[PDB]
Amino acid sequence: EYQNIFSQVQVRGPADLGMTEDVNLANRSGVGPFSTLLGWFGNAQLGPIYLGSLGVLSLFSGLMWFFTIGIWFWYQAGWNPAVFLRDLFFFSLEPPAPEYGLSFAAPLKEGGLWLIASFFMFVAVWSWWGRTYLRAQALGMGKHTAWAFLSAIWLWMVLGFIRPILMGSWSEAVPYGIFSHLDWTNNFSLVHGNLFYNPFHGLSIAFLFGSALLFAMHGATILAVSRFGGERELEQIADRGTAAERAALFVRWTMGFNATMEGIHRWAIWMAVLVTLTGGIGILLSGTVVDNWYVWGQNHG
Amino acid sequence: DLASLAIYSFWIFLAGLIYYLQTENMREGYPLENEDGTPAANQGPFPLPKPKTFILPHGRGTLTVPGPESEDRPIALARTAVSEGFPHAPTGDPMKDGVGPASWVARRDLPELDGHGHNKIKPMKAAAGFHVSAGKNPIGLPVRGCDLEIAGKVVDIWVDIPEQMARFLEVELKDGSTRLLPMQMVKVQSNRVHVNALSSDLFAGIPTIKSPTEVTLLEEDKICGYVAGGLMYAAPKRKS
Amino acid sequence: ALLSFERKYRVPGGTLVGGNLFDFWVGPFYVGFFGVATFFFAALGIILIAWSAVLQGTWNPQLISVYPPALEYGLGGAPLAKGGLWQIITICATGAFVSWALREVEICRKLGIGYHIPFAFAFAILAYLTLVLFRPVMMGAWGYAFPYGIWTHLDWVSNTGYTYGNFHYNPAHMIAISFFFTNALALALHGALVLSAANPEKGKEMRTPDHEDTFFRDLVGYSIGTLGIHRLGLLLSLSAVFFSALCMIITGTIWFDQWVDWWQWWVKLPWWANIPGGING
Ligand code: BCL
Ligand code: BCL
Ligand code: BCL
Ligand SMILES: CC[C@H]1c2cc3[nH]c4c(c3C)C(=O)[C@H](C(=O)OC)c4c3nc(cc4[nH]c(cc(n2)[C@@H]1C)c(C(C)=O)c4C)[C@@H](C)[C@@H]3CCC(=O)OC/C=C(\C)CCC[C@H](C)CCC[C@H](C)CCCC(C)C
Ligand SMILES: COC(C)(C)C/C=C/C(C)=C/C=C/C(C)=C/C=C/C(C)=C/C=C\C=C(C)\C=C\C=C(/C)CC/C=C(\C)CCC=C(C)C
Ligand SMILES: CCCCCCCCCCCC[N+](C)(C)[O-]
Ligand SMILES: CCCCCCCCCCCC[N+](C)(C)[O-]
Ligand SMILES: CCCCCCCCCCCC[N+](C)(C)[O-]
Ligand SMILES: [Cl-]
Ligand SMILES: [Fe+3]
Repeated sequence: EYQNIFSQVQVRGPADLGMTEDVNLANRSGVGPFSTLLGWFGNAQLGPIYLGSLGVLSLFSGLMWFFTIGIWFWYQAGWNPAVFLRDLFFFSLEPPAPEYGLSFAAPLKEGGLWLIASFFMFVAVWSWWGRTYLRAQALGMGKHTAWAFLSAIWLWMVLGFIRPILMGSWSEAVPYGIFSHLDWTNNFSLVHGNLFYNPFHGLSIAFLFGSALLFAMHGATILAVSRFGGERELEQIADRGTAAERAALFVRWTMGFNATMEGIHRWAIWMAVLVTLTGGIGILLSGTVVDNWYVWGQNHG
Repeated sequence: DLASLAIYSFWIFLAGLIYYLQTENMREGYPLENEDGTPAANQGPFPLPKPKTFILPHGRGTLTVPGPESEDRPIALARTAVSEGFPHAPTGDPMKDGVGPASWVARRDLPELDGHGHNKIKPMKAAAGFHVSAGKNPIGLPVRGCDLEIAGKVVDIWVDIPEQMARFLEVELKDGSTRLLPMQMVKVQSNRVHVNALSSDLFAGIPTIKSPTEVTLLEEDKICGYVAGGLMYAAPKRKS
Repeated sequence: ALLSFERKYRVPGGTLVGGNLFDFWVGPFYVGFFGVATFFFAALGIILIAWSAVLQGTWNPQLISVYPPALEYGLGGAPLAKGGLWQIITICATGAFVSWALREVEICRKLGIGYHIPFAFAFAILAYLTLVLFRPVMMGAWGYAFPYGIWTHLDWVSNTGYTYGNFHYNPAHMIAISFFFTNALALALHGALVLSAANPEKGKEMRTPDHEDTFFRDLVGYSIGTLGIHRLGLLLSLSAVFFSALCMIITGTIWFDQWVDWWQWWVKLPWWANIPGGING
């Protein structure tokens, strides 16, 4: 039996320059190479990519954020490359001390650099968001990717921006470091009386686990019916075939409810966006409204 | 307090969302029917959604769902019991008749088109610049059935031009005619393609396509349904 | 009742045990021999949980908790009231989960489709058995397993994790969290992409897979494609559960000290272990 996890044969044609629609073709690169390695799992073609004003702006910003953090890591390493390599996970770029409040007057070596890098990150991400919206506009597509992306931006905006402002100090924000952002997370829960009692944490965990259940089921199913062309989902929405019927009857005979080809993708987008949506509310309320989730849960509210 | 208000607000929102989601997944296959085809009395807790309309590209009209459902083909089955809930026996050849795991849906007798209006799937001999770039080229290999007998040889690969993947093997049978075999149901080996689903005598029965340079969405379903159905219906001829 | 298109698929056959004995439906539900087995194990487990509630003295769902035997029972049996019920219920739960997987195989055979779904479900059964069977056996007591209770199963997570310091430092935990995070991201993109094409700007015609591949290429420079995205979702989530089971099968068995201290192998590597400055010495 053949499972369809990897391809048995790879075929190749001329590079696909892609659909035009209202895209400004002046801003498409040349095609990259073809990857036979990628070709075993998915598509072999790399490129082209679209780079406009927002794309350069976002990419230059994001690099400046990355470099600002890495410059600081080199300073902590005394510019010794062996120290840099050894302690890479232990370096950390922390926010200003609580004393500086929400002020931008903190010295570079004691938080001001964190503010520079956060500013570059702020620009980088919001540019990228506008880019996901405008790439969809040019192709005539719905804005589902931009709105779903907004759900991740919300949790990120809550952690590094909105909650620090409501708390009144930048020190509440997350530091830039491998192990240090892990410590910050652990600390956050202890200080708020165990996040396991935050009902939004609990729902967030449900949607995260649920997202794994769902993609497992959806991907397994489409592979199970790929013998009937199942992965060609748009045409199966326009013109239901036996792949879509058998995928539905699996779900019906197994657990008793119905799933269309389009419908299953609405479950998919919502299961996923709900992770970070509920997550952001749980953080936003921590320390601003609720001091101790254990205490709060004892009055059930 | 404000956090209890937020968590009540959310549970109500989630109830509405689940409702919206359940009714969105009712846009195909409803209303429910009894096994004789008349509408079932109990159609469930949620109602049907207001219909939506897809504008299909390339001038192929619209689709509105939910909308009138018809199999648009005969179903050669019969009841095996006097009450609801039991299987329906084939009254003929389930593979010839297209029931059970051999089922096909009566889709459009048109080919799927790519974003430019050209046929999505083309045999490689007519797809300019397309070649096998990795893996074993199956073209020229003999095709073996589950009865370990040789039914034909591969004479082409039918490829998805926009997605650049192989979709069908085109097999020539001992009598000079060809059939399509789904890529997802063959095993390409060093010196043969092996087909588990079909025994060698069942290859002539694979449905045939009407023009040799294109395949319609209907023929794709008949071919794929037939080949998959051999897993159940050709088991009296499978060996290890 | 039946979906409008369903009758032609409700044929005899495909069963693994029983022949045509249990080859029937109840409403939408296929039954089969493993449908009956699932119902039997589930019914038995429920009764045993209600009995556990009687001995514990409460009926509140937020308070019911079935605990494993104490640590001193090792891997033996324990009296019902003090860990015996957990042991039987654990057997029942395994029966119900495995019967569920096998009933799915039966549904797959009738439908003529592949076996990917039950195969994927076996990874979740595997993570459960790591927690209640493999890890306790290797550590020598059922008591290292988790209790069946809405909130008490959460307490076990907190206590078990903090036994090793901040559990964030388990390197297999780190990898498992990445797959979980990447899975959710890929699920959002996959759902967003199909819907944005099925549901274009108002009054526009439905887009094509070409528009989907064009979009991802314009955005990040690469599109994995419509078959690859489903391969990816399967692999991402199966991987996440695999590394979850792994991160726990090694905790308390081959590594039992604080997980942060494991990382000193990197820091103490002989070429840089004594260069001064930085964070470490
Ligand atoms: C996975 C790693 C940890 C773990 C850590 C956590 C953490 C951390 C959290 C949960 C949460 C939950 N966990 Mg737990 N939990 C584990 C093992 C389990 C097992 C099991 C293996 O048998 C089960 C059945 C549950 C069940 C549950 C629910 C009470 C809750 C929501 C689950 C969910 O959405 O899943 C995703 C699945 C879906 C979206 C599909 C539908 C699943 C339904 C809702 C499950 C209902 C089960 C029911 C309440 C109990 C069944 C009882 C019998 C039928 C009588 N956990 C192990 C020990 N679990 C969250 C919570 O809120 O807890 C209070 C939470 O914060
Ligand atoms: C000791 C630790 C605490 C704890 C502390 C916290 C804290 C603190 C938080 C969570 C949060 C979460 N926790 Mg908890 N958590 C604990 C126990 C658990 C357990 C468990 C024991 O089994 C589980 C399963 C979870 C699960 C979860 C998730 C559901 C949730 C994060 C969602 C997400 O996708 O974030 C990952 C996604 C993001 C961070 C969004 C990022 C979006 C941005 C825009 C991306 C930009 C990328 C940038 C440009 C760089 C790019 C690089 C290159 C381009 C490649 N926690 C215990 C109780 N947990 C979060 C939450 O929402 O809580 C309510 C949170 O803040
Ligand atoms: C203080 C707590 C510690 C901690 C301690 C632990 C401990 C302890 C464990 C984990 C484990 C996990 N943690 Mg950790 N963890 C922490 C912080 C985090 C954070 C975070 C943002 O900080 C995240 C994202 C995670 C993430 C995760 C995952 C990698 C993993 C849980 C998934 C899993 O095993 O599924 C596997 C899925 C299952 C077990 C579910 C199986 C379902 C069964 C098969 C069928 C269910 C049927 C049901 C009964 C039917 C219901 C009835 C209906 C009516 C049908 N942890 C902190 C630092 N973490 C767990 C793990 O890896 O377990 C293997 C684990 O044991
Ligand atoms: C491997 C990837 C992810 C995955 C995948 C997955 N799950 C699956 C499938 C797949 C592919 C199915 O085919 C199957 C299904 O049919 O889903 C609709 C299933 C499913 N995954 C489910 C749940 C589930 N999956 C989870 C996780 C995951 N599922 C992984 C993250 C979780 C988590 C994260 O906690 C849960 C709770 C079910 C909805 C379903 C399996 C249903 C089933 O087995 O039914 C038979 C059992 C019963 C009817 C009840 C038996 C009752 C017992 C006898 C007594 C109770 C014992 C129990 C231990 C008590 C514990 C309660 C406390 C912890 C609170
Ligand atoms: C190879 O060496 C060189 C020097 C070449 C490059 C090296 C680079 C290295 C080593 C990079 C390392 C990077 C690391 C480890 C990054 C880790 C980042 C992590 C873990 C981040 C985690 C969370 C971050 C969050 C939540 C950030 C949120 C930020 C915001 C929401 C921005 C808010 C904006 C602020 C505060 C400023 C707003 C100000 C104005 C004026 C508008
Ligand atoms: C980091 C994105 C994932 C891989 C895509 C890399 C960029 C693709 C564009 C390559 C084309 C540029 N060039 C010079 C080859 O023409
Ligand atoms: C788990 C690995 C992730 C997949 C990434 C690409 C893997 C390449 C697989 C090649 C195998 C194909 N082959 C040679 C067996 O035919
Ligand atoms: C759209 C999918 C619906 C899944 C919702 C499942 C809810 C399970 C979690 C409820 C219990 C968590 N908590 C803490 C809020 O009680
Ligand atoms: Cl694996
Ligand atoms: Fe899909």
